[PDB]
Amino acid sequence: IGAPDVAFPRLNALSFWLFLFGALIAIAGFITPGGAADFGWTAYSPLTDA
Amino acid sequence: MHIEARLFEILTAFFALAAVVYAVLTAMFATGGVEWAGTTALVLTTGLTLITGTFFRFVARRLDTRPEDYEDAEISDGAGELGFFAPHSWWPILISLSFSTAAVGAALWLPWLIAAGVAFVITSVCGLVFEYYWGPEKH
Amino acid sequence: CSAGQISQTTTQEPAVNGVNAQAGQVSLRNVHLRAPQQTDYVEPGTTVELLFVAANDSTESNKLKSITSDVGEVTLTGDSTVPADGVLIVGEPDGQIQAVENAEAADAVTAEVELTKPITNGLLYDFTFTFEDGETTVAVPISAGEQPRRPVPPAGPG
Amino acid sequence: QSALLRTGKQLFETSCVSCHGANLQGVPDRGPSLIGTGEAAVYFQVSTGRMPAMRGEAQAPSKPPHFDESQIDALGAYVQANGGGPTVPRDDHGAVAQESLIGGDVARGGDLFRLNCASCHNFTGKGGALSSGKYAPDLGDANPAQIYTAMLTGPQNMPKFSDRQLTPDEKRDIVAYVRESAETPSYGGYGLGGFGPAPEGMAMWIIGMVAAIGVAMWIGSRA
Amino acid sequence: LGLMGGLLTINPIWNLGPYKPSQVSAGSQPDFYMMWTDGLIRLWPAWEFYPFGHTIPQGVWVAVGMGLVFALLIAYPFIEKKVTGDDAHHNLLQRPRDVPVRTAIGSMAIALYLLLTFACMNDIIALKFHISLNATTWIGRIGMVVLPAIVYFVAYRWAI
Amino acid sequence: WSDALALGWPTGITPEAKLNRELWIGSVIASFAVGAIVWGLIFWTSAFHRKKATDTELPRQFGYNMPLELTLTVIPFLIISVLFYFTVVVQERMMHKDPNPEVVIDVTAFQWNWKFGYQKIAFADGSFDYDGADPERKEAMTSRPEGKDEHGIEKVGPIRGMTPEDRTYLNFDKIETLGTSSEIPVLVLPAGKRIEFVLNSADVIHGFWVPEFLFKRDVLPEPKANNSDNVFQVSEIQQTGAFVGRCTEMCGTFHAMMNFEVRVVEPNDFKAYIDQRNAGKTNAEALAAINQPPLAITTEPFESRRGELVPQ
Amino acid sequence: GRPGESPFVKMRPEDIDAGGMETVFPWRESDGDGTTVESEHKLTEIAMGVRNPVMLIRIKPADMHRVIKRKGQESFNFGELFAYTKVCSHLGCPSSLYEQQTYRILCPCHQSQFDALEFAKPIFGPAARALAQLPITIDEDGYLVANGDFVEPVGPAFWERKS
Amino acid sequence: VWLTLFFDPSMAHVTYDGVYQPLRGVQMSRAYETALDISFEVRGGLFVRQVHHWAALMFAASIMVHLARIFFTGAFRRPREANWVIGSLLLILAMFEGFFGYSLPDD
Amino acid sequence: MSSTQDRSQLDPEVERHTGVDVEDVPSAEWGWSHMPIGVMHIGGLLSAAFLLVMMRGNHVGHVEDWFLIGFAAVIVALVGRNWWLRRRGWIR
Ligand SMILES: CC(C)=CCC/C(C)=C/CC/C(C)=C/CC/C(C)=C/CC/C(C)=C/CC/C(C)=C/CC/C(C)=C/CC/C(C)=C/CC/C(C)=C/CC1=C(C)C(=O)c2ccccc2C1=O
Ligand SMILES: CCCCCCCCCCCCCCCC(=O)O[C@H](COC(=O)CCCCCCC[C@@H](C)CCCCCCCCC)COP(=O)(O)O[C@H]1[C@H](O)[C@H](O)[C@H](O)[C@@H](O)[C@@H]1O
Ligand SMILES: CCCCCCCCCCCCCCCC(=O)O[C@H](COC(=O)CCCCCCC[C@@H](C)CCCCCCCCC)COP(=O)(O)O[C@H]1[C@H](O)[C@H](O)[C@H](O)[C@@H](O)[C@@H]1O
Ligand SMILES: CCCCCCCC/C=C\CCCCCCCC(=O)OC[C@H](COP(=O)(O)OCCN)OC(=O)CCCCCCCCCCCCCCC
Ligand code: HEC
Ligand code: HEC
Ligand SMILES: *C[C@@H](COC(=O)CCCCCCCCCCCCCCC)OC(=O)CCCCCCCC[C@@H](C)CCCCCCCC
Ligand SMILES: *C(=O)CCCCCCCCCCCCCCC
Ligand code: FES
Ligand SMILES: [Cu+2]
Ligand SMILES: [Cu+2]
Repeated sequence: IGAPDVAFPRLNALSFWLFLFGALIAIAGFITPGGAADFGWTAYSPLTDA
Repeated sequence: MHIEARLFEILTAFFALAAVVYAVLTAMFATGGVEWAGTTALVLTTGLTLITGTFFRFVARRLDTRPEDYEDAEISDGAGELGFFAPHSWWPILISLSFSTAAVGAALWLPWLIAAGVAFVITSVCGLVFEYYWGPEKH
Repeated sequence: CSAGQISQTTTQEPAVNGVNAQAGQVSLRNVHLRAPQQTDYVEPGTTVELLFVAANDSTESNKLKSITSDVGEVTLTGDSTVPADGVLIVGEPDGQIQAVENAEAADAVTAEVELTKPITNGLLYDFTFTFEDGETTVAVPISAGEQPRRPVPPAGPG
Repeated sequence: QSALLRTGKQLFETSCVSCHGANLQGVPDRGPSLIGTGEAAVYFQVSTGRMPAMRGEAQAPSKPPHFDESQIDALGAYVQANGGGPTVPRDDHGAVAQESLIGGDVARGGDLFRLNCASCHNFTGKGGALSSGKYAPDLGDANPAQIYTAMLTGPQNMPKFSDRQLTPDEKRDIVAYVRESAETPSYGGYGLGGFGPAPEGMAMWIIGMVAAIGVAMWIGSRA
Repeated sequence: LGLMGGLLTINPIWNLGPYKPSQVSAGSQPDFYMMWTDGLIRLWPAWEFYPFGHTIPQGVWVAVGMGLVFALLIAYPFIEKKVTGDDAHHNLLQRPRDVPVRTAIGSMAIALYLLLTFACMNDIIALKFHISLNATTWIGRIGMVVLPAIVYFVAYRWAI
Repeated sequence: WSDALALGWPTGITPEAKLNRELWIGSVIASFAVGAIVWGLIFWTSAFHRKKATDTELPRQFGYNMPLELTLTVIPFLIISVLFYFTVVVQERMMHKDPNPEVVIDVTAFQWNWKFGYQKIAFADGSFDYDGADPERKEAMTSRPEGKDEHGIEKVGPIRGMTPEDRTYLNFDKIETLGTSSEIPVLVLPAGKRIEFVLNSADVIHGFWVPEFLFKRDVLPEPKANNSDNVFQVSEIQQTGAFVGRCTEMCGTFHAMMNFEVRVVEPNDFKAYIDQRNAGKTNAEALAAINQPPLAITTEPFESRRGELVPQ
Repeated sequence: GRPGESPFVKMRPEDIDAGGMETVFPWRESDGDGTTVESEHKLTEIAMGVRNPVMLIRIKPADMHRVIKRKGQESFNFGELFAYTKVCSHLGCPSSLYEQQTYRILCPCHQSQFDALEFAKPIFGPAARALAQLPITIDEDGYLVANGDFVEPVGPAFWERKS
Repeated sequence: VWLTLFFDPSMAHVTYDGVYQPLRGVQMSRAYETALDISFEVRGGLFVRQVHHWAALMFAASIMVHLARIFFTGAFRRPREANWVIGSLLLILAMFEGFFGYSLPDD
Repeated sequence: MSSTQDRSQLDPEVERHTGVDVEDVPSAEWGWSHMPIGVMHIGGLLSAAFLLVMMRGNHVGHVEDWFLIGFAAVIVALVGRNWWLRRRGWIR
């Protein structure tokens, strides 16, 4: 588009780090003894209940 | 910003039509009347687009045609002082880490860690917001 | 991978005194001896009960329960051919609910042993349960089902 | 009771026959046999909600109960009838006794708890870690009947404390100590969990040291 | 410090019964300043030697480790000057970025100390953050030689 | 040719399954025609290489073909509208909801196995004076006069005045063909009759799918309260024999171990089976008595062992 | 846990049930209840003995076939009763955290597991020597008594050991 | 100083017989008994001992932070290696004194 | 413009003539700036050796040994890559 930078370039830096760290804690369910999320990716309701 | 507003106006029209037709055809011809989940979601995405498009239309009527929005505009026309764009900053990663601490505190139901993460999020957001306003040390 | 193929929770025995003997088509559950002992041993010549539950696995049945006798001369009063995709509860384990409170075939196949040999709590004593399908040694324990502590005499310091 | 046994069998059939066959014999390598576990074990497990477990892992976690009090009683009665075993304590009316399980003596309960319970749980009833993926849950959520039945039966990796080993009086004293330690306010400020050294060091390094360093940055200069 | 003494509970001994050799608890940690020694005890891999009719238990390993830690800490400036050659009278401080190798080494040492401290706390970490106790122990064991290297490299490059 | 072109769709055993298979064949024919023409277009424009004979002259550089765009945005609408009309007419026979089912099966699916109730049987030719039990549908209204507080709360219950641990939505019957982990359940149905299935889940959502019915439904915990039409009908089952059935929604860990069978037997065989089940007998015993293999012949209750490398 | 009077009471095998652990101490008839002043010092010594406390564990009969025994300790167990010192073989903390259905005696001080099924040898953590196994039996009247003394020093190891 | 005005170091066994009900009649060392007396029987003794322990933790933490400051800033070079050395001895002494301090009330 | 340009005379003393250069580390003259690559190579080799040796111990499981092997292999691979590249003049 001919722009020099994005509208809020400290915000897109935050977006990447929110992506990275948010992703890591999701994958981090594996290191727990029980495992990661066993329910499907869709994560239907009663199966995801406590 | 005429086209920018018109995009959201078109989206709002479509989503309003979708919400209305869904609500009607679910109030009748459904097992239990109005679904109340799809209906509300469609109504409030219509609201999303309506808010954004209304603001864009207000701006379009308040603004004279910009070089960006003007066909047959030369580069020199838009040449000038662009505004402040934040240079290098390490506050975003700290905000992300603080929010991750709060998130793990929520997942592993640890109220102490939730409180610590919220305090860190407040601190990191304060740092990011004040980054370019903190004055020199007065000694 | 603490939830893999070798998992603690899945590989657990019941927290009950009776042993489990799955050998043979009919599986033995909570097999123990009710032999209340007042001293070191349960003296020979005293009858003590052999509690267990025989659960049939295959519905196609092994309801014989021929002899199930070993050193001790185990006799099966009120014997019946119960196990057919079901349970045979020989006796009344401490706390057992009288689900019927009536004489259904008199006793429910109570197994009792005249020891002919001292036994004591904490030891394992081999019993050969033999159905028409086959025979299995079980190594039954002694269980004090629901009896409270017997008062130990007070100690006189010396 | 006849109808209670019928209801217990009904719930068992549509809840857990996939893990202990209709005969309650343990399904090989999915669940242990319920013969002899007893009404007490059934009550503890289902009331804590721990048991209707939807995964095989290091330890079955606790979770919201999947059956109400009457249904838990039905399950327990059915399992007691099938196997026969320990029974959950009950009061004069017939309901599961909870207040009655609060032993009068609390110093004795605390000594017994420290000798036997604190071994893995904590000084004051908090949780503790175990060999590999296991853990001892914090006792703050357990009601007196659940604590008594948890002693009476060994759910998983907890030693089974028979009545002969811990007579109902000693078990009641331990229950009283557990409840007192759970409901006792922390004297001397916010009790950082119950673990002393680790929470306290973290709180130092965060609160006290951030305060000190920020105050130093305020007072001094940057250069 | 007064506000902390008021609002935060520190060492509530009343919850902790009097010492008896038989009674125990799951936590069993020292204050944070000795948590690193305790974590060294936990992580060091049970290596015992048995000379002729004698034993050299795993405790001596940690004793020697602490001896080495203190010796190196006390003798660093002399080690630093032997390594670099600096025998000049220095009255102007160096920025940690301006001294990368020393900054990298300090970061590596702090990483090792933090790893040891969290290894001592591994019991409570495993309990609260649902990680296997064996998993935390072996994370500490591997990381006490991996994390120091990672932090050294990262700190050196960060300073540059 | 039809079997191969069906892309591995089993030949149905019900009129609904046959009609669905025919619709699938037609839709696959249409999809393959569209794919063939589009792939032909791609592999024919791949013949527009940069010929070395192309001198310093760029291509036609046209873009922006309004009539062609209109044609190729009109025809897809026609194709999908025809497919939608066929879809609607086929859908109409998805649940005809005939108010006179010939046999009603209460399919309650709990965590990691099935149970079939035989709620009601009413043959059109005239037979089977049979009915469901429903004494055991007992509610869990937590309507105690008072709760923890001294007075005032008089709590009724969280949901519609009841507790989530209600199970009243579940229905129970005299003849229950419960499936054990070591015994695959075999729901036996009469051939040639209309079979209704009243679908429910004891604990969690999962999915009843007989692959040869060419139809699946999701047994939900409380379909009536979730506005789900769990109950669905099958007009007929022509072919007899044993047909595998599977669980087709996430159940938990043992989601792949919920296989069952729907053994379709003759009406006289069903007479004998139901009589022998009214008499104290198990499903396997009744099957053997009617001279049909007792255990599921299309599937086995495979090992409860966590896997092959587990040390028994 | 009685506060002071009769702190230690004789024990019987029936008191423990499969998958149960009990901390026991070396009580003598002479070391009667704590009522007297001569007693309540012997009893205090018993309680405060570092190497005194032992854990008596009841191995399940089903799992009795997985037991592997040490040299000179094959007959130490009384049927399905195994008595192992509570003092961890590494630095001497009590190893009280007994896990049944895994038969692992875990120490909280430094997270060392000892396999109770086999002779209580360390299968994880800093410990490298097995817990000393007490020989147990039943005397007259059926009360549990020690059938001897530890065949090895029981506390944590030291230089003059293993000879 | 305030703590020593109320602390009694001894293993002499005693039954509490204090105010703290959850520990009554239990054999304990006089050290533990007097620590409990500081906590409960003495006005502000709990606060004094808590601020003492918090001061110990802050002492260790601030020593560590100061060590980091000097090490990373190179304040130990030629003129001040002796200062670094004595500071390291000070840190070791602080660690071990904190060890003995939280070991004092037999717990 | 409310800042004054700084100038400093740092007492210097190796003559930073065989080792790192300002082009590679801008502040080479201002402090300890280069560790011999032999130190890092030998340290990585010893770390990998320690990880491998930690396999020998009292632990029935072998997931731990496989993790040790993986990490030691990664360390050895990194050290080998660095050594080979430096030997060949940072090629490939
Ligand atoms: C030897 C050793 C370190 C072994 C490994 C064990 C270990 C520490 C594992 C990590 C722990 C974590 C972070 C678990 C969450 C799940 C997980 C691993 C997610 C992936 C990690 C990852 C790379 C995430 C990306 C984003 C990111 C950096 C997230 C970090 C989130 C967190 C938890 C930040 C804070 C770090 C933290 C406080 C960790 C716990 C450490 C300690 C010693 C807490 C002490 C403590 C405890 C334990 C209390 O209970 C308590 C109760 C009441 C008041 C105070 C406290 C208190 O201070
Ligand atoms: C200058 C100093 C400033 C210090 C701030 C002081 C904070 C004041 C807190 C409130 C007043 C005092 C409360 C005293 C009473 C009290 O103790 O408070 C409990 C609460 O406790 C919790 O849950 C935590 C709730 C979350 C809020 C408090 C978190 C503050 C932390 C973050 C401060 C330390 C800094 C750490 C930083 C960490 C980040 C590191 C990067 C409340 O009861 P409860 O909730 O039920 O505790 C359960 C028993 O019941 C049950 O048996 C038992 O078994 C347990 O389950 C127990 O939790
Ligand atoms: C700054 C400190 C951070 C640490 C730095 C060090 C980084 C190096 C990480 C080294 C990873 C080594 C992991 C191996 C560990 C190992 O060997 O143990 C295993 C368990 O595998 C696992 O999950 C391991 C997962 C490893 C995850 C790595 C986590 C990295 C995190 C901690 C980084 C975030 C740091 C955040 C810092 C916050 C700021 C602090 C201020 C098996 O246990 P077990 O449980 O007994 O399994 C039995 C079977 O064996 C048996 O078959 C079967 O029968 C079963 O029974 C099963 O139980
Ligand atoms: C990418 C490819 C990675 C590999 C992908 C395959 C992963 C499969 C893992 C688990 C599957 C579930 C089975 C779970 C059961 C384990 C299998 C088994 O049956 O083996 C028995 C022993 C305990 O049985 P035990 O009686 O107590 O002792 C026996 C006495 N002699 O476990 C063992 O040997 C452990 C062997 C299992 C493989 C090791 C997994 C860790 C790999 C870590 C790699 C990280 C590399 C780091 C890089 C930076
Ligand atoms: C490791 C040895 C061990 C000892 C000894 C022990 N516990 Fe536990 N405790 C555990 C473990 C492991 C669990 C987890 C059981 C489960 O999840 O099924 C547990 C669970 C519990 C629970 C359930 C709490 C809840 O909310 O679910 C209570 C209550 C409890 N224990 C109390 C006690 C009491 C009272 C004693 C009295 C001596 C005791 N424990 C002794 C380890 C132990
Ligand atoms: C495989 C999933 C699973 C299901 C679902 C399940 N169980 Fe269990 N059960 C187990 C496992 C595994 C154990 C042993 C480990 C544990 O309890 O965490 C166990 C143990 C028990 C115990 C304790 C046994 C003892 O000796 O202490 C009781 C009681 C019990 N189950 C009853 C029930 C009841 C009642 C239900 C239905 C409400 C049920 N279970 C559902 C697998 C299951
Ligand atoms: C059960 C077996 C079988 O599975 C495996 O063996 C796969 C193991 C893959 C290797 C995992 C190594 C651990 C991650 C190291 C990341 C770098 C750390 C140094 C920097 C701090 O294996 C198991 O026992 C468990 C298998 C599950 C492993 C899950 C690992 C999840 C990773 C998660 C903790 C996030 C990693 C953070 C990466 C940070 C790098 C980007 C910034
Ligand atoms: C243990 O209880 C969980 C076992 C999980 C089995 C599946 C293995 C997943 C591994 C994927 C890779 C993890 C992340 C890799 C980061 C480098
Ligand atoms: S003190 Fe027990 S293992 Fe170290
Ligand atoms: Cu399924
Ligand atoms: Cu299902």
